[PDB]
Order: sequence, then structure tokens, then C-alpha cells
Amino acid sequence: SYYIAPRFLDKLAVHITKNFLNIPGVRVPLILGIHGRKGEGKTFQCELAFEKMGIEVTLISGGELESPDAGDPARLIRLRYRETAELIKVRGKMCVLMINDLDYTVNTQLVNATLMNIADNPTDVQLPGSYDSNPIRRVPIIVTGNDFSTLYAPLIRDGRMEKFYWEPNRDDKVGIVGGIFAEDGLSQREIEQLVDTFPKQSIDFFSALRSRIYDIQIRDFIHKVGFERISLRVVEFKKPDFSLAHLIESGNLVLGEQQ
Amino acid sequence: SYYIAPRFLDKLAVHITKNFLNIPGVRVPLILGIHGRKGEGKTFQCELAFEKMGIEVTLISGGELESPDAGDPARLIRLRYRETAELIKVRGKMCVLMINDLDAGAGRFDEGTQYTVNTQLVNATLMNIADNPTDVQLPGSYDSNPIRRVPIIVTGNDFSTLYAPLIRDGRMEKFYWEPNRDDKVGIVGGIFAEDGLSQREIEQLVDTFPKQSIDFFSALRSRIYDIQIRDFIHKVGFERISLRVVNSLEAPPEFKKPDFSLAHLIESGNLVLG
Amino acid sequence: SYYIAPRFLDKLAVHITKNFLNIPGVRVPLILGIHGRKGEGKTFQCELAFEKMGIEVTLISGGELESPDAGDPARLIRLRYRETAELIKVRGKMCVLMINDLDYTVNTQLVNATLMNIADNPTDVQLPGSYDSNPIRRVPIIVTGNDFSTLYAPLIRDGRMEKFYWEPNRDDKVGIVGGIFAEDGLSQREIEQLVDTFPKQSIDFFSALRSRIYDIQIRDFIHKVGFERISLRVVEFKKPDFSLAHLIESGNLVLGEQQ
Amino acid sequence: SYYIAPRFLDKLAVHITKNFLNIPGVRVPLILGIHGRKGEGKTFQCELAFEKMGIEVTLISGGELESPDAGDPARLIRLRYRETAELIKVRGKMCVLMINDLDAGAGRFDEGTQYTVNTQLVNATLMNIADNPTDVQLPGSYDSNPIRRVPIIVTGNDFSTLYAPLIRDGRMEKFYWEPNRDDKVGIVGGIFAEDGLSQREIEQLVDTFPKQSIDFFSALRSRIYDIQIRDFIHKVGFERISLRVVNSLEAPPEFKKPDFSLAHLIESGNLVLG
Amino acid sequence: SYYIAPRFLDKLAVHITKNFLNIPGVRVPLILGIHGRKGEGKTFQCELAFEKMGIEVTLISGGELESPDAGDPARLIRLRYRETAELIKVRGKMCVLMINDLDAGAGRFDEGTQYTVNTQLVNATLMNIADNPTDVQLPGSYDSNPIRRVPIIVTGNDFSTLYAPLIRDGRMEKFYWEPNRDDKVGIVGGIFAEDGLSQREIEQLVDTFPKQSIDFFSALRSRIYDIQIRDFIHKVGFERISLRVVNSLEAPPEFKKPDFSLAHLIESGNLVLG
Amino acid sequence: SYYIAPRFLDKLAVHITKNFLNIPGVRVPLILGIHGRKGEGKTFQCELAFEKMGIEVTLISGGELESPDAGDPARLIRLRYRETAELIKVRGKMCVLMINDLDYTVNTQLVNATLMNIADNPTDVQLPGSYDSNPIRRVPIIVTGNDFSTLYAPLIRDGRMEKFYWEPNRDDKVGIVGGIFAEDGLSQREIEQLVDTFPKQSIDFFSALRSRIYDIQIRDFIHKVGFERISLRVVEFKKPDFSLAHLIESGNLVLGEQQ
Ligand SMILES: Nc1ncnc2c1ncn2[C@@H]1O[C@H](COP(=O)(O)OP(=O)(O)O)[C@@H](O)[C@H]1O
Ligand SMILES: Nc1ncnc2c1ncn2[C@@H]1O[C@H](COP(=O)(O)OP(=O)(O)O)[C@@H](O)[C@H]1O
Ligand SMILES: Nc1ncnc2c1ncn2[C@@H]1O[C@H](COP(=O)(O)OP(=O)(O)O)[C@@H](O)[C@H]1O
Ligand SMILES: [Cl-]
Ligand SMILES: [Cl-]
Ligand SMILES: [Cl-]
Ligand SMILES: [Gd]
Ligand SMILES: [Gd]
Ligand SMILES: [Gd]
Ligand SMILES: [Gd]
Ligand SMILES: [Gd]
Ligand SMILES: [Gd]
Ligand SMILES: [Gd]
Ligand SMILES: [Gd]
Ligand SMILES: [Gd]
Ligand SMILES: [Gd]
Ligand SMILES: [Gd]
Ligand SMILES: [Gd]
Repeated sequence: SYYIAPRFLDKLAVHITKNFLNIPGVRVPLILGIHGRKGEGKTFQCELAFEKMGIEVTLISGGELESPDAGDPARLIRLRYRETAELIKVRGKMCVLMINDLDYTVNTQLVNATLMNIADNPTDVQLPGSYDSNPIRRVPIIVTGNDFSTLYAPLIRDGRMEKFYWEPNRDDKVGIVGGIFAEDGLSQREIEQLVDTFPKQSIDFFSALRSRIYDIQIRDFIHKVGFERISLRVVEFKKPDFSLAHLIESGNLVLGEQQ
Repeated sequence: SYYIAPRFLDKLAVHITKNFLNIPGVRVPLILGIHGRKGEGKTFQCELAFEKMGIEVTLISGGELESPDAGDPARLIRLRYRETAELIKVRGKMCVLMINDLDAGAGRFDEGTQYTVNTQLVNATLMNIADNPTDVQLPGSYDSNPIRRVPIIVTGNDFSTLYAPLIRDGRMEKFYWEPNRDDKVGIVGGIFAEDGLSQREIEQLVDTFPKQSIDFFSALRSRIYDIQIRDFIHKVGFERISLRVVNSLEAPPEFKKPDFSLAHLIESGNLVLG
Repeated sequence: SYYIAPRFLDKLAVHITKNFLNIPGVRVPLILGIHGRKGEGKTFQCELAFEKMGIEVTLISGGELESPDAGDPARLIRLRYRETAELIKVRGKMCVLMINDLDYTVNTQLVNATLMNIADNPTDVQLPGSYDSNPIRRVPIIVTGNDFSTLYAPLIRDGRMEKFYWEPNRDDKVGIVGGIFAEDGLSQREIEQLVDTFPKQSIDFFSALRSRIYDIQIRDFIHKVGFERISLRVVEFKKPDFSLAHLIESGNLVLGEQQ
Repeated sequence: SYYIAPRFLDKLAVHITKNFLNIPGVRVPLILGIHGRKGEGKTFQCELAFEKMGIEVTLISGGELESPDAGDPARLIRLRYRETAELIKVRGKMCVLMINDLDAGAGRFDEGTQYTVNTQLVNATLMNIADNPTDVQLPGSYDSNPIRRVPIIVTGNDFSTLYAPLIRDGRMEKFYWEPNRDDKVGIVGGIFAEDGLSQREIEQLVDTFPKQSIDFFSALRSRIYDIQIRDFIHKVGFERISLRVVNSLEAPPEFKKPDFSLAHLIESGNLVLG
Repeated sequence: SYYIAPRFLDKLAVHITKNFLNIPGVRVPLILGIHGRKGEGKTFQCELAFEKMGIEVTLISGGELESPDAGDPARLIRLRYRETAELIKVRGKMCVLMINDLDAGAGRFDEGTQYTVNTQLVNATLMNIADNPTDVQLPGSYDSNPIRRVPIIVTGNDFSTLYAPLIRDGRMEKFYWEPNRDDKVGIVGGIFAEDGLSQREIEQLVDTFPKQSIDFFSALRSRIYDIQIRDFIHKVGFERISLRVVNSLEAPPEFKKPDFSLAHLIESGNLVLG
Repeated sequence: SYYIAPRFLDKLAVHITKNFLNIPGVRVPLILGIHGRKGEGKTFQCELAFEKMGIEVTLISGGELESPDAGDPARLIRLRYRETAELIKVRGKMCVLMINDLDYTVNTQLVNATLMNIADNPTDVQLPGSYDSNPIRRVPIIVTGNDFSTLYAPLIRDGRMEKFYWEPNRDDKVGIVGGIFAEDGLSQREIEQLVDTFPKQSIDFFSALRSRIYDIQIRDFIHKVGFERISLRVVEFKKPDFSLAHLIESGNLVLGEQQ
């Protein structure tokens, strides 16, 4: 069972809900910009939160915009925005547009430009070349990335975008790591020790570490049979060690040879 | 609450009124071009001024003129000019044509797409209307009767050098909107008019963030309900928050206005900028 | 009655006339580049001079070139040049091409490039892609702008462009301001005092000041009736103050809240 | 001679073997994306690994996917996936689909031409295959039987941000290849394994050029035959050298392996870099 | 007045004469490419040289080759080559084909338009003519008789790297024209030959503006008539100046040559540069 | 009879031959980059070497690539490469692709990019948009230029390109200059003196000097007849001086007025 950090869940839930309330005399930022080191569960925890709140999400990947092969990223964002706006009026539920891994320089400008224009009038979002007298719904936008260009400063400053820095703290790690290894028969104190052993590491390192433990088996199994005859043999059965000792050496081999 | 900057109201009231008078000895510009930065309450101050003088507004949005689906923008501007003309005659009141965001996807708002406002055709159209505000006809039409002069308000971030001939001839007047300290104290004071702040604290707040737009200050007042909102979410529970806010069955949540200080606003402000 | 500054009228008249004389052993600059602070009557005084000399002018606006919406500025200049060249042969009169407010960086280069090429051979000016064995007439070109790019240095240097700096002096102001207020029943000494009161200001400030005096009336008239009922009232009759006292306070309100 | 870096061999052997096992409790990524710089023996270490495990490889080259003449690249990748599937079934051995140079003409290898790998369609295809590796059909075909899961190896210099969803879902695993000091000592040692060099001299050679790719080191060993070659040209004579080397009548020239020292390699290296 | 720089005249006279001689032991280049900066009297020194040797010139302008309306430029160059050939035969005198401004809208003279000189087709054509100057036929024509070799002079600011093969084969010779101090003293001296200046003052004038083109110096002499001109305008009156200068009824105004000094020229020069 | 410098002939011959040998365990650079001051016989000596070894050469000029008028330089290189690859399989002889005068910035990148890609796989060189399962032959590429962009550093470094600096030394000059004047009845000691008199000069200066001697005649002949009547006269017969004294003054006039 995966673990969503309470203050992460709050920030995101408050942002979305605040966009669907129409408290007069209170302008609301349309965009939530979640930034921080890569692989700290920005995307994963958003998805946890949405599943929990029963929110349907329209998802664009950052690579879908940074690439020359995708043509027009302004169009794509505006298409998905208007699409999510209709799903609100239809399903009568909270819906969200999400852009992932927003961290090229040329498409980056167009993307910033597009989000600025949408945030300026979340209700009058037209496809380029098109015009529709119809107001459409305001759709809260969640964005993730390593940091946000100084080109986003004007948005944050005028309260059209809310920045949120995500750096898991140790209670947050114990919870998330605890969930990563929740099916591996571990006690909290083993979980607390694991986190304290690798304390500058990203959440990603820890889920990588879990997969590595399975890889180490398969490696040894291959060394035993020999490479010469591994193919015939297969064309690795047991529950691996997972003891806290083994997770640590496995982690140290990862950190001694990483990236 | 909302504060109308006297000089914004004067400029716009004088421009419109002057267009309904036939004072000799001076040329009256038909067009008032209001330019300046975003988040300073331009279109909004216009709205407060119109709502106040009881002025009825025909609108053209910049995303309208940016579109083929508005057809010929020359034809559209003329249409709405004529449509707007019939109402001074019919309703017997001051009416205004207003064109908003006359430079939609330009500069830092450029999305790098095939479509942009044909601004030269727009300029050309306004020039033609302005030379003879009393005979504005659709292209290809010739035998219609004279009509009433309609003052035109255009907003944008800046106006192209193309508008220079209009200005040079006194057919258009640029009005730059950058709120000054006195303006900000007024507007910001109105934003925090129910929060039990002294005049001096409002002056302090403005002086603490001398480079910020008006929108920075109202954005600032907005983030403090967040706690009530979060708590409201916890009470209803995450499993059922969606149903609660969007299905309009039971009543909207009733939020109290919170208490805060100058100190807290300044702190919040620095966090936003840091 | 508007006032043209004698040395402005001379410079321009000498340039044009010099281009229509064919004094052998004397090469003549084709381009007159008039530069200076904005709103000092560069354009207005050119127009005064042309009206006076009975010169027909072909006018291009700088914004007509700086804009992406106008396509090809080289073409446009060359079209208008050849057009003015024909009007000489037809009307048998002095004709002039004028480019206004030349102060983007990309079109600016093409414009400079176009004027260089034309100035190099004022008689062989072909539309791009076209060729015509026919010589056409030499057409003097007047250009205005705040300053001229270092890209114009080669032209000025080889005597294909004459630079002329325009900064009205006080005799020039008294004359021009005197004409701006010529119908407002003012004595020279009131005109001389007005100019001396606002002495770093552009001519533009002064014609703005005159219009402001009318605006102040209409303002007060609106304050009296009230905004609530101004619309019905109209759907401001008298000759405004214009006393030298009133022009001064009006000017000081303009300079205390300008741009 | 050739040295297989243990950890390269382990990563690739584990990835492939893991794809032929049905171990529960963990998701097995179908795709192994091997990225890193050029001239570090990537595709080559893969070849040594495949030749070793007796693994048969179906290939797609990046210049294949860059071409209309490969038709639809989605259709091609699927074809070769299915073609590669039939062989695990038929030959009863481990088989791999491998896509090489997945970013052919991008970055410093850009030739500025109309054609580039439609990498989004490629990504989309791999995503679809990966969700269901057991039912991979050509577009427009529906009623074929299940097939065998095929591990996929892709090489490139870097992988687009588009592959992030594949990785995030554990359908793909990135493996960065930058040879470390221990790797280089191994590989370089194998390059100079017949040249009578001590372990220490090999360590010295590596440490003298710590920033160089593997290809720099073998390039270095190659230029020393040049003298034998020149002399061979002088003997045959320039008039007849062409006939001699290309017409395969008489036998290929037989060159001796020369003697050289660490000192000479280092000198040669500095000349190449200077 | 006009001064012909001896070495310009020698280079061009030798190039042309050499092309009408059949001296063995050396290859004669058909083409003389004269390059260098604008405003240095290139085309003009050519004109003085041709007028002097009694050489008749067939011309192609760069704006001709830039145009579809010249049709195929390969066909045109060949036409004029043949046209120019018939005259050495008919008139019995030296004749030259001259191509001017061979790089019309390139570099700082680029107008950013669809049309530019197809310079590769031009180069290709000159290459072909040069290999066989005696059989130059229009494309698609085959059975014409031999003709006379025509020396070709081309001017431009620089010559593309494409002309390298022509030069390498001695079919073309580049001649760079940058006036040196001795040249300038000559040319400038000729510009001011009627102004009662000593040799030393001319040397001083040249040395005061060592970086300026020849055109800077004649531009300088030109602006001093301005006063006579202004006064002439005042006499006739602004109302009637247009009629006077352009209608060729009464006679052209007769201007006197004014008196001026080195001091005044230098001052004027600094004002122009400042 | 023209003279090829022995070490120039060696370097080039060794490079080409080395590309046609398939000595296992020896990777061979495909590209030979010959760089140095302009006009030192880089191109000319390549051509001498090819004529000597009976090598047919496919030649591209650098200007054929640097120009906007030639469209696609990647294509052009790849076309010529595949063409030379076929001539090997057909003629059964050594063939070479040569690129001359490679010393705009935009095409320069594409050219570098193209040579990198070809050098990476000399056997799988496809036209853009095309694919052919067929291996084609490895074609050694010779390139000349004044220097090679830092963009070529990766190639040289990974042994896909061999750099070769060409600066003629005095034995090299005596040989080459000796051949330039081989038909002018000169002794070596006159040749040695000529080279020592103009010792910082390029080989180009010397072949220019030879042509100048003929030009000086024709000049004097023109001065005698007079320019006024040179045309009629012609519409310069003798073997010119060529004495070592005359070559020297002719050289000094060239160096006193050059470029
Ligand atoms: N709350 C979580 N529970 C379990 N695993 C997680 C959690 N957050 C992150 N992970 C693991 O770490 C990886 C990286 O998370 P991701 O959302 O991609 O980080 P970011 O969005 O900050 O780059 C995921 O692929 C997942 O396996
Ligand atoms: N000679 C003049 N007489 C009367 N008004 C003038 C005169 N010159 C300028 N003005 C006023 O000042 C304004 C600015 O002049 P303009 O020619 O636009 O200046 P510039 O060309 O230097 O920018 C004009 O719109 C006009 O109202
Ligand atoms: N080996 C040689 N023999 C005779 N002449 C030569 C020789 N090398 C160069 N030249 C002369 O010098 C000129 C310049 O040589 P080139 O090959 O163009 O130099 P680079 O290729 O270095 O620019 C040639 O046009 C030729 O006349
Ligand atoms: Cl601030
Ligand atoms: Cl190194
Ligand atoms: Cl100078
Ligand atoms: Gd990540
Ligand atoms: Gd109508
Ligand atoms: Gd105060
Ligand atoms: Gd401000
Ligand atoms: Gd102005
Ligand atoms: Gd199949
Ligand atoms: Gd060691
Ligand atoms: Gd390295
Ligand atoms: Gd003919
Ligand atoms: Gd002297
Ligand atoms: Gd000079
Ligand atoms: Gd050369």
C-alpha cells in the first residue's frame, strides 16, 4: 500500500478544491507548480492523490511538448484543456489537467506562453484560429518539473500560479519507503534504519533498490548455470533475502556505481 | 470594496463624453488606446467606469480578431461599430465600442502558431472609421444612411508604431496605465478594506513591494483562506470532496473571513517572491 | 497658422532641390536622415515644408515595415520608390519618398539594406525578381527616427545619406508653440513665458497641453453633473480659460503624472 | 583479446533472463535502454554478450526507422517483434529484438534534412507492445494468437523525456554506460593484451588520458602499423599500389606486430590531442 | 579631373591584351575578378580604362542575373558572350564582357527576399565558357561555328569559394582593389584638382581620414555648394522652386565654384563622422 | 614536371592504402584532414599523388557546400560517397572522395555532422530518407582546409579522422618551386636563391610570380604602343627575362603591393 505524504496531499487537494469554489473577493491561482529534485515522487504522489479523491486526470507528458516531432505544443495543451473542461460539465466531477516533467528552449517558451494565456482567462480558452462565444469551465492545472524558468515568475507573482517545493523529509521517507517495501515483511525499525543509511537519496533510489535485490538473484543464478548455457536452461524461484543487511550492501553497490 | 482610480475614471469619462459633444476649436479623438502592463486592473477599471456611468458596451475580444471564425476582422469591427451606433439612437444613452487585448499572442504571450491578429488590417479599419465616424459601412455596401459617432476604447500591452499616424492626426490618444504610489494605496486599500488595516499599514504594504502589480496584492489576500479550505476538506473527507463541491445539491461551504496582520502579509509576500 | 523653423525648412529644401539638380562633379546624398528626440515635429515640419513647396509626398510609416503582418518591407519600399519616380516623369514636379518613425531588428536590417541599395543606384531600382532596362528617376528620400542604427554609418560616410539632428531651440519653440496657440488669443510674451516655464519639454508636450485645457473643462462639467447621470445629460460650451496661469498649472499636472 | 565488462554483461544478461522468467512480486521491464556517449563500445559490448549467451538478435537500425522506405515504423517494429517471437518458439532459445541508434540524426549528428526518426510514434509503439508483450499485432489485424514475450534492447546517446512514462511504469529501464577506471583498465588492457604491457603501464596509460573514450585507445594502437604500411607501398611502388591491394589475385600483405612502449603511446596520444 | 590609378589601369589593360595574344608557355586567365569594398571607384576605374583604350563593353548587371525576367542566366551570359564575340570580328577592336555586382543582395545588402543570384549556375557557366572560350553555344544548340575568345571582367565585393577551382586552374584571376595611400593621394588629388590645394594639403586630407573610402572624399567636396543652393532657393522662393528646377523651360541655375581650405574640409569631415 | 613532397605523398598514400587493407584488430581513420596556410599546395599535391597512384577521385568543392544556392550539403556528400563506393566495386581500383577548401557556420555544422556519421559507419551510408540493406564499400575521405573546427575534435580523438598539418619546409619549397620554373631554364642554385629570398611566402606566391613576369612584358609592350592605340595594334613575342635578378624585383613588387 503506497503512502501519500499528508502535506503533499493537502497542498494539492487545497489547490484543486480552491479552483472549484467560487468564493467572491478571492482570486485563485489556476496553476500549481510542484518542483524539486528528480525522482522524489512528485508525479507518483499526484496520482495517489487523484485516485484517492476520485479525480479524473488529463495527462500530458513534458516530452510530448519538448519534441520537434509533436508539431504544435500550444495547440496540444489547449486541446487537452478544453477536453478536461467538457468532462467537468459532463461527469459533474472534479477534473484536472496535469503536465509532467516540464524541465527545447523554443518549445519551452511556447509552453510558458500558453499557460500564461490560459491562466489569464481559464474560462475563455480557444484553440488557435478558432473562436467560440461559449465560456468553458475553469480547469485547475497541475505542473511538475525540476524548477520553473524565470519565465514563470510573472505568473507566480500575480497569483496565477502557486509554486510548491517538494523535498521529502524523514517522516515522509519512512512513510513512502515503508510502502515501497510494504509487501517484503519489514518492520518500521528496519524501514527507519534503511532511510537513515541512505539519507541524501531520492525516493527513486529506494524503489530501484528493491528491484535490484531481485536482479542480484537472477545474476547469481546466471553465474551458477554459466552464460554459455543460460539460454537453453531457461528456454530465481525463491523470495529473495530482503533482510536489512542485504538491502544496505545492495544500496552501497548502487551508490558506488550509479550515474 | 473596489476602488476606482479617479484619474483612470476621469480619462475614460472625458474621452467618451467629449465624443458626444461637438466642441469646436479642437479635434476630438475617436479612439482611446489604453496600454500598460498586465495585472494592473485595466479592463477592470474600464468596467467599473462603465458600470458607473451606466454605459453599455459592445465588445470585441482580441481572440475574436485573431480568428478566421470571426471572418474578415474589418467587416466585424464595422458591424459592431454600426450595431453599437443603433443603440445610442434607440436607447438614448452613451454607448461604447471596446476592443480588448488588441495584441493577443505577441511577445511573451506568443504561442508560435500560424494565427495572429492581422493588426495592420485592424489599424487600417480604425483609420477609415475615424476619418468619417458617421459613415461606417460594410465593405461592398454604399447606400446606407449616416449614423452616430461611437467612441472606441482599445486595450493592449503596447500599441504598434502603426498607430502613430492615427495619433499624429489626433484621431487616437494613447493613455499609459501604470499605477503610481497614490493609485496603489487606493486600490490596495480597497482590496484590504474589510481587514481592519490602518492607512499607514496599507502604505507600508505598498512600499514593501513597490514593484509588484495590483494582482500581486489581491493574490496575497487570497491564500489565507487556504487553511479553512484544507480543514473543510478534512471534515468532508478526501473520498467525498469531489461530490461535495461540484454537485450543487447541498449548499456552498460558508467560509469566515480570517484575521491577519501587516506582518503576516509581508512575510507571505516575501515567500511568494523568494 | 503653423510655423516651420527656418533652418529645418532650409535643410530639407536644400536636400530635395540638390537631388533634382545635376551639377556635374558633385555627387549628392539621396537620403536625408532627420533624427532627434520623439515628438519634436520632425514629421509635422516635413509636411509643412512639402505643402509650402508644393511637393507631392509618397509616405510609408515605420510601423508598416517593423510589423510581421506586412510581409516584405524591401518590396514595399521599392514599390513606393518606383511609384514616386513615375510621378516625377508624369507630373513634372518635385516628388519625395518619406519614411516615418524608423526607430523588428530583422526587418530593420532589410530596411537598411534596401535603402543602401537604392542609394547606391537611385536610377536602377528594380522590384525583387524583376528587371527593366529602363532608367527611372532619382527620387530623394527623407527618413525620420530617433536615431539611426550603426548600420547606416556606411551610407552617411560615403555621402549617400545626410544626417540632420533636430533639437528645437528656444526661438524655434516660441515660433512653433506660438502657432499651436495662434487661435487662442495669446501675446508673444505669454508664449515666451510658456516656453520658458517648460523648457526641457518636447513640442508634443505643448500641443498635448492645449488639448488638456479642453479636457479639464469636460472633466469639471462631468464632476458637476455627476457620473451617475452624465449619460442622459449629454445624450462644455464656453471657450476655456487659456490664460497663461491656467496653461502653467495644466502643464504641471501633466509633468507630475506623465509616462 | 576483447574484454567484456562484467557489469555490462550482468546488466544485459539479467535483463534478458528476467524477461524469460515469470517471477512474481516484481514487474519486469521489457525494454532496456542503454544510453551514453559514442566510442565507448556500447553496441559492441552487446554483441560480445549476445555471442556469448548464444542469443540470436533481430535488428532494427535507426536509419531504418528514419526512412519512409521502411514504411510505417510502427508496423516495422511490430513485424520484427513478431518475427523475433516465432524463433523463441521454433529454435527454443533466448532471442532479442534490438533497436540501434534510436536517435539517428539528432544533436551534433544533425544533417539538417527533412527526415528524422518519428520518435513519438516509436515511443508510442513500444508503450503499446510493453502493456501487452504477448499480443503484438500489425495495425488493422485483430485475430492472431498469443505470442511469446520478447525482451527489447534499445541503444542511443540519450533517451527523450517521452520515455519517462515507460520508465515510471517499470516497462523500461535506463542503463547509462560510461566506462569507469576499472572498466577502462579492463577494456584498454584487452586492446593491448598482446603488446607485453604490465598491469601498471595499462593503468598509467588510462590515467594519462582520463577523459578519452575507449575508441581513442584503440585508435592509438592502430597508427603504428603506418610505417610497415608506408614501406610496403614503397616496395610495391606507387604506380602499382592500387592494383596490388584491391585486386585479390596475389595474397594479402602480411604485417608483423610491432614493438612499442608506454612512453611511445603517451607521446602519440599527446600529438593526437595537441 | 578624374585620375586613373596606374596599377588599376595596368592590371585591367594587361588582362584584356593578354587575352588577345596567343603567348605560349603560360595560361591566360579569361576571367578577371575584381573584388573589394564599395565606394572605392571599382566599376568607375574600369570605365575610365575602357573609355581610354577605346574598348567597347557588353554588360550584365547583377540585378539582371538575379531576375527570372532575364530568363536562364546561363543562357544570358552565353548570349552576351556570343554577342560580344561578333564585334571583335565585325568592328576589329578589343571588346569585353563585363558582369557587375556578381553578388547583388548578399551580406549587408541582403533584403531578405525570395530572389537571389543563382551564383552556382553562374560559376558553372563561366567554368564551361573558360574551358573552351572558342565554342560557346546556347544550351540545346550544337552546330555553330567557332568564335572569338572574349575576356571577361567580373566585379563584386568578394568571390564565393566556388570560384576557387577556376582560380586554381588559372582560368580566373582575383584582383583585390583597396586604394593605398599613394592611390588615394592620386584619386583624392584629382577630386580636388581645381580647388587650389597643394600636394601636401591633399596628403594631409588623406592622412586625416585614413580609413575612409574614396566616396567619403568626393561626398565631402559636394556639401559646400549647399549654401549657393539654399540662397538660390530663397531667391526663387519656396512657392515656385519646384516649377523652376524640374520644368526645363528657363535655363539651369549657374553655380560658381566656391573657395575652401584644408581646414574647412577636415572640420566638415569630422562633423560627418561625429 | 611538378614535384610532390615525399612526406606529403607518404601520408596520403598510407592513409588511402590503410583504408583498403583489412588488418584485423586495427581500426582505421576514414578521414584525412590536411590543414595549413592557404595556397601551400594541399589540393595540388593531392592531385599529383592521385595521378601517380592511378586513383580516380570524386571531388566536391567547399564552396559547393557553404553556399545557400546548393540546397542540401548532407545529401550532396552522401550522394558522392555512395557514387565513389560503387566505382570501387566496378573498376576494382582504389577510389577516393575529396572535399576541398572546407574553411556558412550553419552548413559547416551539417558538413561536420555528415562526415561524423559517415566515419562512424563507412559501410552503411544511406541517402536521407532512403534505406538499403546492402553494405557498400568503405571510401577513404580526404579533406582540406585552413584549420578544422573544434567540431572535428571528437572525430580526431576517436581515430575516425587523422589530422595532418602541411607547412612546406625549405627542401619542400626548392622541389616545388623548382618544378614551377622547370621549363624556364633555371639552375638549382637560382631556385635555392629564389626560395631563400622570399622565405615566409606560400607556394602560391611563387607560381603567381612566374605569371607576373609574363604580365610585366605585356605591360611594357602596352606602355610602348600607348593605351590610346593598343586595341587596333593587337586586333609580347619573346621569351621573357626570367633571370634570377628579374624574378626577385618582380617578387618585391608583389610583396610591396599584395592583399
Ligand atoms: N509515494 C510513492 N510510493 C511508492 N513509490 C514511489 C512513491 N513516489 C515515488 N515512488 C517511486 O519513485 C519513482 C520516481 O517517482 P516520480 O513520481 O517519477 O518522481 P518525480 O515526479 O519527482 O520525478 C517512481 O517510479 C516510483 O517507483
Ligand atoms: N511645427 C508644428 N506646428 C504645430 N504643431 C506641431 C509642430 N510640430 C509638432 N507639432 C505637434 O507635436 C506633435 C509631434 O510631432 P511629430 O512630427 O510627431 O514629432 P516627431 O516626428 O519628432 O516624432 C504633432 O502631433 C503636432 O501636434
Ligand atoms: N606541387 C606543386 N607544383 C606546382 N605548383 C603548385 C604546387 N602546389 C601548389 N602549386 C601552385 O600554388 C597554387 C596554390 O595551391 P593550392 O593547392 O590551391 O593550395 P591550398 O590547397 O593549400 O590552398 C596552385 O594554384 C598552383 O599553381
Ligand atoms: Cl517589489
Ligand atoms: Cl584526457
Ligand atoms: Cl578615418
Ligand atoms: Gd523521475
Ligand atoms: Gd447593419
Ligand atoms: Gd503618508
Ligand atoms: Gd510598478
Ligand atoms: Gd511623435
Ligand atoms: Gd507475421
Ligand atoms: Gd592499482
Ligand atoms: Gd570519461
Ligand atoms: Gd547568336
Ligand atoms: Gd610626402
Ligand atoms: Gd582603407
Ligand atoms: Gd589556394
